[PDB]
Amino acid sequence: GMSNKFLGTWKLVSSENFDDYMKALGVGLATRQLGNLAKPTVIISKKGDIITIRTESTFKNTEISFKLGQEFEETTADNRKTKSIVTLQRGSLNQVQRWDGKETTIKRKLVNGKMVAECKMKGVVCTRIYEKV
Ligand SMILES: CCCCCCCCCCCCCCCC(=O)O
Repeated sequence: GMSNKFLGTWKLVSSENFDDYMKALGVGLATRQLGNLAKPTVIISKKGDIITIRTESTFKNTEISFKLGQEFEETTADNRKTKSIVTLQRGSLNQVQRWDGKETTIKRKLVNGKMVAECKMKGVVCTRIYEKV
């Protein structure tokens, strides 16, 4: 299953192209302004086979709980209502969100002890790097 090295608290230290990613999602200017200023913490936990990813920031908190390979209903930070799934590929924790005929992917992988989240939509690629705290 998911490597236990994902478990714990992560803090955003680098974000590239998040504004264009949010634009591709349909997020408006004022929300993007706050989104680009946010430096969230991400807490990854498990209980049995249920994995939880909680995102905390002054602007917005989100939490998803899921079993690998089982579709679930998600309410994203920008209030999209998506059908989502998380699965593993070579140790990468890969999330897909589908709504209104659209799709975005968030792939979270460990690289030299950091957590790297690659966010993709409509040819837009955003990379967010987290330090373990
Ligand atoms: C709490 C994150 C930033 C808040 C800005 C809300 C605008 C919509 C953002 C949706 C995409 C969030 C993807 C996060 C990827 C990650 O965990 O690094």
